[PDB]
Amino acid sequence: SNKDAALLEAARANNMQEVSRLLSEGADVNAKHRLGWTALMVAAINRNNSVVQVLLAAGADPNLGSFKGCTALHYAVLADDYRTVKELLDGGANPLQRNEMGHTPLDYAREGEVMKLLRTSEAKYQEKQRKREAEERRRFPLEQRLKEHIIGQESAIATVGAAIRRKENGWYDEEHPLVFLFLGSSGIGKTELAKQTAKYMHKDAKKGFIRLDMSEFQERHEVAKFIGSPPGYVGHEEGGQLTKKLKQCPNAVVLFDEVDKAHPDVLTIMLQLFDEGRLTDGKGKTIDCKDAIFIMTSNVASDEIAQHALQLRQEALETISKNFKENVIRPILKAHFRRDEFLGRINEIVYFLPFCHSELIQLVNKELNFWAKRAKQRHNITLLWDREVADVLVDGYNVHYGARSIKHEVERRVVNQLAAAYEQDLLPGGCTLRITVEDS
Amino acid sequence: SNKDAALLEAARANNMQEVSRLLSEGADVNAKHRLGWTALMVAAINRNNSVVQVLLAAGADPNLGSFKGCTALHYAVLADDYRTVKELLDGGANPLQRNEMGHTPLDYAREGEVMKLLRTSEAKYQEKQRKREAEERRRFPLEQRLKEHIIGQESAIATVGAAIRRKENGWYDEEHPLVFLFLGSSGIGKTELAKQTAKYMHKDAKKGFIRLDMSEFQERHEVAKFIGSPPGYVGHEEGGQLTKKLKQCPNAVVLFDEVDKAHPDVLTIMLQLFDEGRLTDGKGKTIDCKDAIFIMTSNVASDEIAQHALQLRQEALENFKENVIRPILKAHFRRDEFLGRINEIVYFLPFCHSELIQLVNKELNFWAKRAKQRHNITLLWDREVADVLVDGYNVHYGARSIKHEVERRVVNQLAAAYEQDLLPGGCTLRITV
Amino acid sequence: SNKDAALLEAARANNMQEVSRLLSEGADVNAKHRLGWTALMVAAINRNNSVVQVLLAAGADPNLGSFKGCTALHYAVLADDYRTVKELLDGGANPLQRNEMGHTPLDYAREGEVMKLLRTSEAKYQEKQRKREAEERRRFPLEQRLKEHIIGQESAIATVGAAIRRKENGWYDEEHPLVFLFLGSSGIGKTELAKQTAKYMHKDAKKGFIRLDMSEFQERHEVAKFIGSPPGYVGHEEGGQLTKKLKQCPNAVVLFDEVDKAHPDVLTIMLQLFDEGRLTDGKGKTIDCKDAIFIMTSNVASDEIAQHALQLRQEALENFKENVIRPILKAHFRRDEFLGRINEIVYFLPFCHSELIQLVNKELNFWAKRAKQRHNITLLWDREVADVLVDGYNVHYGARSIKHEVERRVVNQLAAAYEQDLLPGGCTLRITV
Ligand SMILES: Nc1ncnc2c1ncn2[C@@H]1O[C@H](COP(=O)(O)OP(=O)(O)OP(O)(O)=S)[C@@H](O)[C@H]1O
Ligand SMILES: Nc1ncnc2c1ncn2[C@@H]1O[C@H](COP(=O)(O)OP(=O)(O)O)[C@@H](O)[C@H]1O
Ligand SMILES: [Mg+2]
Repeated sequence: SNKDAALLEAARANNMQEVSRLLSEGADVNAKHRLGWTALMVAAINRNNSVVQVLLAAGADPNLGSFKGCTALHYAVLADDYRTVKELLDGGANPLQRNEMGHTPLDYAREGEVMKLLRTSEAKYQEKQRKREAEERRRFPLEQRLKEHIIGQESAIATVGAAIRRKENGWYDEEHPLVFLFLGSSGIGKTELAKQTAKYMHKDAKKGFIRLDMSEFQERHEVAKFIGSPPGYVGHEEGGQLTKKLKQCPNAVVLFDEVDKAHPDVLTIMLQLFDEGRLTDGKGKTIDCKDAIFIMTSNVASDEIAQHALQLRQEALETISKNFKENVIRPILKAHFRRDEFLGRINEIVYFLPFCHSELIQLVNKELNFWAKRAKQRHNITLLWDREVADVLVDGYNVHYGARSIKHEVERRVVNQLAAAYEQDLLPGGCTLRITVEDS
Repeated sequence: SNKDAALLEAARANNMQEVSRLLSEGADVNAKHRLGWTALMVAAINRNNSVVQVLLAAGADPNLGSFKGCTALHYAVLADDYRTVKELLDGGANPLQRNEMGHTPLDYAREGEVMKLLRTSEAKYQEKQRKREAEERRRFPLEQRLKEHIIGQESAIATVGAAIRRKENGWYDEEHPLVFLFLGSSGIGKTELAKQTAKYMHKDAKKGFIRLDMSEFQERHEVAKFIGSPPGYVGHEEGGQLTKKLKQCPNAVVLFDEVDKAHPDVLTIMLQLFDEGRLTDGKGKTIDCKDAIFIMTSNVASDEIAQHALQLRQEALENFKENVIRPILKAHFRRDEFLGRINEIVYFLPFCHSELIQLVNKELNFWAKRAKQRHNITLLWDREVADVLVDGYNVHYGARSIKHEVERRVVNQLAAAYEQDLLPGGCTLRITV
Repeated sequence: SNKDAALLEAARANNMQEVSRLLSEGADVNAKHRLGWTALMVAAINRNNSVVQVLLAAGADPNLGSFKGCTALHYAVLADDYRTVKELLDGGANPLQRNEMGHTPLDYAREGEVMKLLRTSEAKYQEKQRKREAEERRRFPLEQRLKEHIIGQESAIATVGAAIRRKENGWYDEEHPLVFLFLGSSGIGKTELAKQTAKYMHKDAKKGFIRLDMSEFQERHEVAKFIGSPPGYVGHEEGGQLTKKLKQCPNAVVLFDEVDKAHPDVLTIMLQLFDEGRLTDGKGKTIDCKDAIFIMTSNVASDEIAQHALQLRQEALENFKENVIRPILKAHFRRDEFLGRINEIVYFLPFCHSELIQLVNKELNFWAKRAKQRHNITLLWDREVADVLVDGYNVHYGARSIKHEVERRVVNQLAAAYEQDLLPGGCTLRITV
């Protein structure tokens, strides 16, 4: 504890020797004084450029929070010393950091070298971040990330990626959220695509992905879950759940899984959300989510979508459907979703088509790779197969389930055999299996 | 208040006599000083090994939470004293516990004895966890207990054991919960089998088993009873039966009795739950049930199984390609989702004569061993009277029916004799009726 | 604190004047010193027999808890003063109570009169226990006990007595809760039998009785009353109506006064009462009901007995047990859970002419003795007046009909006569109609 006080006193007195001795002895570089200032901070206010430099080289943090709450950069600007401001900025100081009073390094000092340094640091940071992010996106676009997991559905991936890129590059109106409606048969990756998109946007934030299941909303009064009860009713003080989640992460990705299962008057609450990204809870607080992304998944027109997809498979063949027939898909949606204004607010309608033979083979290969890696990681068993296995597994495909049919087929026909053999201790650790078309 | 302050001062001053006197008087061992540290904490920072020893022996907690938020172990490490750290760890201190600033004892530990001791404690905890897992794996197979407590239903026992073992050994996507559909006549061990399974996995916890009878869930408004009402509606505070119980034990075993009677909108929530393993209560709290086990029971095809009896009376009385059960079930549900998601289908067969006499022998043995008027024990039941008790065939009502049968002409006579003081020392049950 | 310290010092020094002054001033007789010894304790260890006497006369407790945890009896016995030990025991001190170290006063006692006195007190306690056991044994036959205050319903009384004996004698599924369903019209002794049973079984005052009207329990009141509004719910009435009383008497006789009016939610939560009991309280407490007695009642089956009268006319007076198995009850209350778990069903028969006239006679006797100027009571033609009263036979809602008959045809006439000053003494009755 004495080391921190000694370092603070040395920094206040501009004692280079004492500051260096304390730092080399393990003294807290960001030591805090009882008055609320640190060694780097009091060095900054006292125009101790050398002390500030040595403290920064020792690991001083200039962004740590009357001048109460003013950081090291704030005090450097207060002294109107440009050398200290430049050194702190080179050390990672934020030129726009704020104190308890809200003052910033860009306000304390008069126009001059300090302002120039702060502005240049801010501009260079912003430009570097912009260029780096753009280059990263170019190098590894969203489409490749989705293709890592999603198989087929090229049109849907292209549409979603185009919309997302248009949003990220700033070429989007901020007055209206972006809304998607995923349509297609069951078990073809709609909610999977939504999950992948949410992960891409908010990879390191669970709060960034808000999931709803509209099976849990199959009656009119279920709207009270979204915004909570009005004043004087049970649960009022709680407030809306969806409103809470949106307030936590305004730019999150909201997924209304199986929206078709909602009562139609539950969708009415979505009008303001989809138009202006505005929603009011039971307490009257209004949530602004203009930059959020809304995804709705349903299979309302599944049969018609499959029939259309046959168009590609109806070709004389001597892949991409124009799908102007959406004019006759609209009546189905209107019949289910009874309000035209609801559909009008949807930016894009994404159609997922049934898998082709090659896509089915790819799915089977994906499943067998997953199982092989699981076996290697768990029991250290190598697992291998040929075309005959993929084709035999595909032959058991069911249209009504898609990827789920493939999963069940692989599990039943192959995984059961691996489990039975393992339980019989016929699989020594490190051994290799070929599935030599093990059938019938 | 004076006792706590005196204990804190004595611990800070390494005064064994004062600390011992305060502990004997009844001073709080975990007393907290106004500066944020306890007596154990200050004894630790001051390298008061003996004070730490006496405090821990009296019940001091070293895991209680600049050095703000530092625990007793944190303070001992900060003092770089091996003795205090060792004593606190022996008292249950966690070497990886984080203070309010996110610094663990390992972080504060300088390389040397303290670091090695903290790593040794961490290794001890990890090895204890690994040994617990190894014992859990190596313990008796579930099928053993099933056979111990279940009579007959060998096919069901084998299927359930195989499924559970496969799940345990991997070989099963953990992203989706196991879903079982139990078919067959009622009162033949379905619920007993589920309880035993719940016993295998949660022998030490009753909460591991949950029941719902879908005779409660036959109309649209009963969906709100399943997962809670919306906020501002009747019963919102209750939050629904299913979620209220699952939130206590996500990896429990859930038994849905007579899913046939479930209203379609309830069938929709169950299928959603099975597919995802994810459910929201009415209060907005979400529950993850990926590793849970869901068991559905019904008698939709009980008659077909009983009459066909493709194993009972035909192959084994303890694949048959019972291909009619699939269309029978399809006729009763949304076959696309309902039957697609089911992981396994388990058949229960009616009891046989051998199973019935085994059950009667087990009931008579339960009555005989529990004879608290001990000296009348060895009231031995010969053989043929147990066969006559089986001859009161009540399989329609299930095993408990046979239990009642036995109790009637096996317990009433014992109670009458005892009340009459007629039969000290016990007797053979011999022949009656 | 000053009064407590002064009283403790006076007791230590055997200062009778100071002790009396402090006691008269309101000083805590059981004042406890910071070292763990009270005024009575220090008076006892110092052989201050007079101080102990005056403290006990003032309400000192000699059972108040290394001598840590030692009672005043322990200290008096340690001092080896016969008078002090005798005085403390006279106040209720237990000669076998253990201190925090597990040492009883007998262990501290030295050979002499102290041994004899402590053993005499222990023998007194043992004799009290044996006397209670003998009284409970003499309570049998419980059928006579009930008949002392009940008329008719011999079959139900005998059934209840036999069940009680079986459970006591180990001839019952004691692991499972004990539950009766009582069936018949209203006002035919159901509540009267439940109350008499509670009065007899429980020592006195029916402290262990718990009766509730399930008609007030609905979806808006189920948890708020049955479980009792738990914390965080609308209302804080934890326990509410049932489990607030079960906290004291786990083996309560608990009456539910109409399951026909009980809500499905409360009938489901009542499923906890069976299996193991352990019904959840609003405070979270659960009571093992394996020993409890539950008495559900209903009038929905009231016709099953009254419409026949064979269960009454053909029960060895001059029909069969479960003539029809749960005729209406299974369809109404979901026998699978609610009634399947009920151990026994008790029928209640319509009152006979002899029973009705006996009720009339007892009520008339009560009114006669209830008279303040009993000299005017002659009860001439009391039997004939009862014959007239029974004309309004109880066939509507129970014995309350006969009570109203008596009130109308007797009490009003007597009140009118008294108002007319026609009741000087030695007054006969009057035969109306
Ligand atoms: N196109 C796909 N490519 C690779 N995996 C897929 C694909 N589609 C689905 N899957 C996988 O198969 C499962 C199906 O999940 P979903 O994506 O959610 O199905 P779904 O289309 O969204 O439709 P529902 O809700 O049954 S209507 C997931 O396990 C996916 O991981
Ligand atoms: N070995 C056994 N086999 C079958 N049932 C048993 C066995 N032991 C006890 N039982 C009884 O079987 C019942 C188990 O639940 P059960 O009634 O058979 O399922 P369900 O009612 O849904 O058809 C219990 O009442 C239990 O007492
Ligand atoms: Mg989906």
